Amino acid sequence: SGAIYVGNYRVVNRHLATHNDWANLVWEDSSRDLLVSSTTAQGCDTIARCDCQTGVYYCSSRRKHYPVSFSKPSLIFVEASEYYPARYQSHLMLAVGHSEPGDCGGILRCQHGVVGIVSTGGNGLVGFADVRDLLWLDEE
Ligand SMILES: CS(=O)(=O)Nc1ccc(CN)cc1
Ligand SMILES: CS(=O)(=O)Nc1ccc(CN)cc1
Ligand SMILES: [Zn+2]
Repeated sequence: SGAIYVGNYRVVNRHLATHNDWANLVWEDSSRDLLVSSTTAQGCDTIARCDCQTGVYYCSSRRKHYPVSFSKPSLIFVEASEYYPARYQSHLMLAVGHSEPGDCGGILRCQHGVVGIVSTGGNGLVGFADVRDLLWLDEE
């Protein structure tokens, strides 16, 4: 579990969005596994605006943050998980590291701020849904 709180937006994995998220929907994209809903309180996170490929992510299933190198966001085939069938996911970054289903929502961060959230796992990789292209998260 986990979210990004930027401005008056809450960014969550689409597959973990709640009814309240859907009832306050801003934007969602199944191919990216992302959903954004509106919030009443302003959030503490800053979105990275960069093309870093190194950062640190939180792994709930280890209670640890790990430094990783990761691929640039791409269209990637993802094997079946507990929450999606096998399918292509867009805007996905991969690193070598541990990720189970409940790790989804952990933040990946670089020197510029939040890069994305855990979205995929298995076979010794962790996949992160990028948010750095969503420039509108920083205004309105
Ligand atoms: C190929 S992909 O998975 O859609 N990722 C992607 C898409 C668009 C841009 C925007 N410059 C960058 C990366
Ligand atoms: C059958 S599967 O490989 O476990 N993948 C899967 C997981 C969850 C849903 C949603 N109920 C759909 C497909
Ligand atoms: Zn960066």
